[PDB]
Amino acid sequence: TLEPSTSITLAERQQLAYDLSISALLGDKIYNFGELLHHPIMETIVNDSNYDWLFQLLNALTVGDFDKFDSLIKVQISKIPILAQHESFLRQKICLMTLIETVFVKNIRMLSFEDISKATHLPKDNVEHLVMRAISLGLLKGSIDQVNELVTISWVQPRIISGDQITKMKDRLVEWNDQVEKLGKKMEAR
Amino acid sequence: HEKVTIAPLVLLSALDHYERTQTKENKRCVGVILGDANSSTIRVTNSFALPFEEDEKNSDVWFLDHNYIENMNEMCKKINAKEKLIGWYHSGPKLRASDLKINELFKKYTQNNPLLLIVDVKQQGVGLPTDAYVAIEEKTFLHLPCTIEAEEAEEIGVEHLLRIRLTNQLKSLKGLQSKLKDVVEYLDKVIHTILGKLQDVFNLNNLQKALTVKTNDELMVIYISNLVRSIIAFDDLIENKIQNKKIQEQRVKD
Amino acid sequence: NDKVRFIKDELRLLQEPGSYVGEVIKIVSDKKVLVKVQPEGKYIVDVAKDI
Amino acid sequence: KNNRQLPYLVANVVEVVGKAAVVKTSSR
Amino acid sequence: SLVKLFTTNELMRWPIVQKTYEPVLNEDDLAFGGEANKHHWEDLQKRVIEHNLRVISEYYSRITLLRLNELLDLTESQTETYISDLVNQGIIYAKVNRPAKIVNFEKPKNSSQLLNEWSHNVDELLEHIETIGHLITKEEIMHGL
Amino acid sequence: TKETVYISSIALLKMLKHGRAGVPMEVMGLMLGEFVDDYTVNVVDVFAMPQSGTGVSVEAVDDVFQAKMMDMLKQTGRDQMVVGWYHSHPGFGCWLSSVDVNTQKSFEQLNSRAVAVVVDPIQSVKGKVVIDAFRLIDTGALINIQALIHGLNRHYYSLNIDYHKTAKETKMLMNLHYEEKEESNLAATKSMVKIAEQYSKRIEEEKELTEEELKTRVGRQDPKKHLSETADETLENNIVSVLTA
Amino acid sequence: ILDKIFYGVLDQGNGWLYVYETPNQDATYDSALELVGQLNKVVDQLFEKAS
Amino acid sequence: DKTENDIKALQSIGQLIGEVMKELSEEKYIVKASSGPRYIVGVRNSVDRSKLKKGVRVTLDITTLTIMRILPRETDPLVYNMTSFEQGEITFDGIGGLTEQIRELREVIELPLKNPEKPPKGVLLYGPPGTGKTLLAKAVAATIGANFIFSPASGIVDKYIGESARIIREMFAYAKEHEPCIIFMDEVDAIGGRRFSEGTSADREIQRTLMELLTQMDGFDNLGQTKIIMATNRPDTLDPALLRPGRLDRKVEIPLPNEAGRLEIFKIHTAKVKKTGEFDFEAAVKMSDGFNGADIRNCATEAGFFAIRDDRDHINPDDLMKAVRKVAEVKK
Amino acid sequence: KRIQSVPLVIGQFLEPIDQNTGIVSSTTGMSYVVRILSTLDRELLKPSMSVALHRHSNALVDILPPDSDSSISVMGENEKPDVTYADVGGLDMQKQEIREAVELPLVQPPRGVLLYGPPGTGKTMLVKAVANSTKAAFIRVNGSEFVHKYLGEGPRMVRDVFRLARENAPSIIFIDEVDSIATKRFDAQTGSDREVQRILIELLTQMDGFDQSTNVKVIMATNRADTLDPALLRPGRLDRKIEFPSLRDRRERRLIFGTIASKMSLAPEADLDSLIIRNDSLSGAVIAAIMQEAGLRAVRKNRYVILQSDLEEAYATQVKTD
Repeated sequence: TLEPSTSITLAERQQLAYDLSISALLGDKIYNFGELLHHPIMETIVNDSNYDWLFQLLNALTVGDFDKFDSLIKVQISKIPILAQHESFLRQKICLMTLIETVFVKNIRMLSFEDISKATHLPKDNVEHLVMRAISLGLLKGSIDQVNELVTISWVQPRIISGDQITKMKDRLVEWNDQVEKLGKKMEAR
Repeated sequence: HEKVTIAPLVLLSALDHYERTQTKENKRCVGVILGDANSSTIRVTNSFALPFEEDEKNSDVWFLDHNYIENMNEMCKKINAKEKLIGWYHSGPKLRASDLKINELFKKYTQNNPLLLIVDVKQQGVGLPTDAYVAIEEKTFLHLPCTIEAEEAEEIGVEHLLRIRLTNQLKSLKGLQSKLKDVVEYLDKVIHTILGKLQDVFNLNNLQKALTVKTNDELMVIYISNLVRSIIAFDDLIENKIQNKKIQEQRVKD
Repeated sequence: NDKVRFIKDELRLLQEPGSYVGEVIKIVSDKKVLVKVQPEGKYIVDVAKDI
Repeated sequence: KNNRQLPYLVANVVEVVGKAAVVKTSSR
Repeated sequence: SLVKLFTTNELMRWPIVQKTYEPVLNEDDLAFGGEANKHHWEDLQKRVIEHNLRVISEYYSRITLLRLNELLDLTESQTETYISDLVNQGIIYAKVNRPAKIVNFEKPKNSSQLLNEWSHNVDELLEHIETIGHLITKEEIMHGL
Repeated sequence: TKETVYISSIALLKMLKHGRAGVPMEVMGLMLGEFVDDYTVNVVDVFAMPQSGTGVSVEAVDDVFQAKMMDMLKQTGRDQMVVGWYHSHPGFGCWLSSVDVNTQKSFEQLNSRAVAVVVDPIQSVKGKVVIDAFRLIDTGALINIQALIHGLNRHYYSLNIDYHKTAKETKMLMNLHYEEKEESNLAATKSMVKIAEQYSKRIEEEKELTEEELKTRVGRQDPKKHLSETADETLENNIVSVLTA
Repeated sequence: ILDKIFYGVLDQGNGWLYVYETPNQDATYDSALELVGQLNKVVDQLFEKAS
Repeated sequence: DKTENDIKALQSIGQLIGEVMKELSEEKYIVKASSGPRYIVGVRNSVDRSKLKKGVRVTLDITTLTIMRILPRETDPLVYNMTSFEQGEITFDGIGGLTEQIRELREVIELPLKNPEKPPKGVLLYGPPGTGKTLLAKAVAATIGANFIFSPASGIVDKYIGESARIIREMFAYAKEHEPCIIFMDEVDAIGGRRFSEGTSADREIQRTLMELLTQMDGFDNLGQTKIIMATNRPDTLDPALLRPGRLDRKVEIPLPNEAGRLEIFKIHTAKVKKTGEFDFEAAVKMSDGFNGADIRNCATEAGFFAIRDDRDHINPDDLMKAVRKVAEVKK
Repeated sequence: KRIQSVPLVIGQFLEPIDQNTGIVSSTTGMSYVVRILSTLDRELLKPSMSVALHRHSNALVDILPPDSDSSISVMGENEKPDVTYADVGGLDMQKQEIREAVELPLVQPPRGVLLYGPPGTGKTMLVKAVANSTKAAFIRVNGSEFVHKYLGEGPRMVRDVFRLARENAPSIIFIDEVDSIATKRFDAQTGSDREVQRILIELLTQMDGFDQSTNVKVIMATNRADTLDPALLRPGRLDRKIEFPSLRDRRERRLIFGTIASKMSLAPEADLDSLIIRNDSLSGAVIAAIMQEAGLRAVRKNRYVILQSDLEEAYATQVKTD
């Protein structure tokens, strides 16, 4: 809303965008992961102080190492300790998105369960929850084959990223396409 | 939202306008478009060339009068009340930001935010030679899809024109072609959000499941009619010449 | 084509003003047959050239 | 333009939604 | 929050939440006659378990009776009951296999599915190719440049 | 006598649209075109006179609005000859009005010649067109001749209509029926939803035929007729779906 | 189950009621074989009828 | 703009009407033209082939000859042949002194509506009208919430078949659509009751009506919230088969106001007219002998003359006992 | 194909002149040489039909599968009636008697059956209950449906609905107090009496003039069989005479009582086996009435529990309505 307009001050800018970036963590969220960080809140905010963290939290939004942060933690963040949870939520979800984004590409779903889920480097008995929680994460679709140790999954995993299925895209999309013409040769032609 | 009908009657004369105006790529023949704009579907009844001037040597520089429409609508009204201004057209095929300005003129003249109309005066590629836009906001403008109505009255004289499956395939490439590039475009154009917006639905493929069998199972019966499809042939034309020739090849009396 | 034309042929016939069934009341030497149309009243009217 | 003829067939209203009316003519 | 706890319901929670809440919370003779809290607790026992099944329900294609009893914190029969309950309630799907000690959670998979699933797979592209498409050319042109 | 009328289908449909809705009234107004040498009745355009609450008349013609338009049309670059008269004649093959004639007749004055276009907007809608243009008199003829000099020319006396547009709008027309891919395969790959019917439809075919074949034991319904036309309609529609899978 | 009043089957070695469920298919070839029966007959007759 | 609207409204044109003579298929309609003969017609648009049914009022096309709109029906002069009024003028009490039918009816009429646990089949008013009798029917209607629908007798049988039913079945149709609806069938020996010889006077048209209600009442048409107040002065002039349950659940005597019945009705029906305390309250009531609820009001109104005549808007004893005598002079 | 199209008009097919030709009717009464379906042929062509006509091309577009509801004044239509029998308790023998009359002979011959007694009494319930159980397309009539003053339409659907019923065969034919149409002119009776002449004799002509294959029974509500004629009663036609008793043996009441108070919220005072002695020799309807008369009275007393009093209210008030 300010984006087009409204000249401001930095103490305004960062502190708000701090408080913003704070409120990201007092969001936390449907993750996020990545965000408006791209937008000129950064340098500007991060830089330093908690912005260091705040930025390193973007790292935590990727890294998801407790003690790359639970080291960092002072009161203000530990003031809401639930990021330790939220990071577990992160580490799951963080690991998840790409897994969801990438690992299967080949109609990505299964991710099922355990080692795959512990590939989040968050463990099986938490898989028994964090993984188990789905939209009890707020997100995951699908269900569980516990026996076979298999998630059923479906979407509600969006993202802003790029770079990848770009490639994979046209391949199949050329593939049928090509192999069309085989058929697509004479059908109406002949 | 209010996505709209299209009047071919428009479309036709529209190019006549373009034709009449001898508008060229330098130019876009512009004009009213008519209908009634209330519903979540808007109709295009008609449309009217607005005698106009366009200069993109200076973008905002261009000339038009409303007062056509003024006298126009009167008659239009006097012609029909249902004319009520839905928006306007131009040639196009594409936008030029001055459109925005131009758009807003009609805002005075329209109920809703009025309706832009692009036309491809060369009708070049595909479905529609046409786009219809409504402004927006970080501005917005947008294309809601649109299409023809009946207008069978149209469709009939239409019928006097013209005169199975492989096509259906054929577009298969098309979007994909651009698509990947369109990334690589924007990728290496800006090397936006909407691309990722696309990215998700992508996995919506390799999706296929033994539900595949159903297909197979289904396809079976599809073929069962086979022995029947030509069975009647199998039986029908074969035993047909045996009753006409024996009659005939032997007819042959005197 | 047998059908085709033939099929097409009917469409012609499928376009009619109509054929009035009518009640001939009589003729005169006028060669206008004096006829009451079934719902209508009488009309003394020429015939088909073949009748 | 519009007005008038001597006379019209008249008709009798039913509905007067709020803008709606049906009538039935003196030709029924 | 329990009402909220529903969507996430677990029933490792139960004795926890029991322990968690009873200032009046589980502990009500107050405007309710749980003389013991059973008329909450017991009644609520299933209640959570009951609802627990719901989110359980959704979250399972298949599960062991154990993993149930694991999560349910229940004996088989209890489970089985609660199974048979919503079984006999029909309010859920499952599989009873004690011999498996396993609940297939019963996907009713004959909907023929790829009727619509493929129709949706169509719808996908119908959405997708259509949604994804209409902006694309529009996109880089909407910017132009 | 064999005279070449040429219409902008725009103007045609424009009239139709105006005429289709014009019921009851005969729609009225200009007819924009020209005459290229002889025979040649060109139409670029036309338009409604606004409603006549006096109905179609030599009177109800207002040349104000035309000019208004014609100006704005001249402004549009839109300019033609007013070539005649086109109205919407519900259930009328017949002829429009001697009035309409006189109406025109007053007006074809303003030209070398004009038309009065018969339209039954009713009978137009049929999917084929219903229409005519009279201008009842000749020079001689294709040069008809006698009744004029013998006076007392009255009749229907149509002209011979035609029209032209282009392959241009033709596309834009045939554009009727992103697109196909979004529009086609995939957009109606919906079948399986009906497989039951698709079966049952095919299923039902069967019975109809044992029946049909039986009569073999006259005229149509014939034992070996609807058979194919029946079991042949469910054959294809059932194969197209395979393209998706 | 023996009366198909229910859908399931017995495990002996297991000692269980094994899973089972209701439907089979739609009568189609059923519907079909009728004709598949029907045709030749009249036709063979016809085929004969020519000979 | 206003005139412009009119100026525009003139663009707008009239739209043919039909009520579907039937639905062949979802689209396929026989709608005999509400102006004319039968036609094979389809839907058009904004068309619910669902709602579309035989008899369904629809706007039809001059050219396409199909639906130009689906229309809410009025099949019957709902205020004329039928006569419909939402509830009733007064509640039970004003005609109090008829109180016997004040309460008892409500518990057999208004309550079993709100107490669906039979529904009342019918309720048969009889006794002298306008004792509050006239008002009793509306007293029933007022308290319920239903639309009181007055049904006169003779006019419902036209000389034709089912016009009665048609008139009546719209009393079924509109009202059961418009329910809650009080139906009130006025003093019906004409189209109902025991007819002439029970032969054919057009009695067979009358028997029809008699049977129409029978086929509505002893037929499975219920009164869900649409209730039917039967009217007669004397009940025995009617079909005994009608008097049976399944048709009549109630047979309502409506006697005169008693002395106190008057007295109550009096200080209701009279004293509410502007009156003095000098206006002689019971001596009127005493001079009131067998006055109906209106003949009570005559104590007021016949003295409204003498009010007017004594230069009173407020009826005075001088006004009054002249009236009540005047009301008791011509009758008891 | 598209030659065909919807905005058509109605008429009545009269008669072919030849293939794709014939005289028909218009709803304008127009009858002219026109065309028809080249779709149909001969066996395909149907010799009298409500038909589909172009307006201008004015030719037969298609038949209309039979029209029904004209006047006449229609027919009874209860498609799957709502009434199960034994909803007036104790009619089993009689409901069997109907079954014996209809339900069995529908399956297995009487062309008509006579229900005799006050209807609406459960005797009309007899109709629907069996009409429900029979599940043949049900057609009620009133003897009061045809009173229309016309010398005219009348028997047409009485024929055609009857045929429509035999088009619906198995269907049902029923009549409410046919004794209404059973009265005919004994002399020159002027108005209103010439219909039943057509219409009574119609069925007489239709009973006596159609074969015995019973997909359809002609049923008639009778409290009064007198204005009928034995032409109806002619055997093979109206064979069965079923009499609504009432009357009542106690098992019936026991079943009647065990019918309504079954669904009727009662007060414990309410005692049907008290009434089984109280109630003897009455009419099941009234009995059923007394049942729900008490069904009303407690509700009229706002008693959500219907007493024996409420019953005795109903009962003793209705022991003699006098």
